[PDB]
Amino acid sequence: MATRTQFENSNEIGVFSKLTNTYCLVAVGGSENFYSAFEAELGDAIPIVHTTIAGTRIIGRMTAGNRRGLLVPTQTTDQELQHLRNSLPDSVKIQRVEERLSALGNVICCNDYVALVHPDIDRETEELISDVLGVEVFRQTISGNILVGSYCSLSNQGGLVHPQTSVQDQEELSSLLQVPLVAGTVNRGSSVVGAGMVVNDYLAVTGLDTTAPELSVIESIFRL
Repeated sequence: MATRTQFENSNEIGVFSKLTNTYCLVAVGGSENFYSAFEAELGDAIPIVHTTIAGTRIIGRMTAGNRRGLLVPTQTTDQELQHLRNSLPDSVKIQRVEERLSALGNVICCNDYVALVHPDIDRETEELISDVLGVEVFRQTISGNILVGSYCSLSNQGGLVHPQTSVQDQEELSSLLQVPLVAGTVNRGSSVVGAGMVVNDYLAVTGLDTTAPELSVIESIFRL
């Protein structure tokens, strides 16, 4: 199903958490109400790894990844890396990526099949991403924004993009990502759907402020 929560009084779940079909990463200093949001519906199903990335707790924006792999900034400390390798299943590759366009989580948007990347990314890096995530990579912009991972929430079921994305881009993006895409908002009007919620094939966690209509579109498009 789809639930609501907050990290402190923030609705931007996508900033403090990273969810895939095989694992869940959450910021180290969260409250029980926040952690439960996941523990309560993920149970002993998939690993819920508490962590910091480069010393920060905005792990959702600092990383990108799917079931097969996780990409972390160069500044990820060896301690955080060792802790990740130990907690996450062996089938997932953890690779440091050196890109300075923005935080990995804003530059990359993916599911287990396709990934959109900042349009200014270099070729070497775009191949590394495809390689580690074992996915097809395409440089794109969602409604003009270069921070694709910030304006697009994606699973293997469906996806949500910037509310102003034209129908033409939605149709083209649907085809490209192989999932139904719909322009929408999260957390009561926010167009930053990528940072406002986390989602995978069986669960979607968004902020307490997400309206009824917005939650309806979510459980409908992600098929929850």
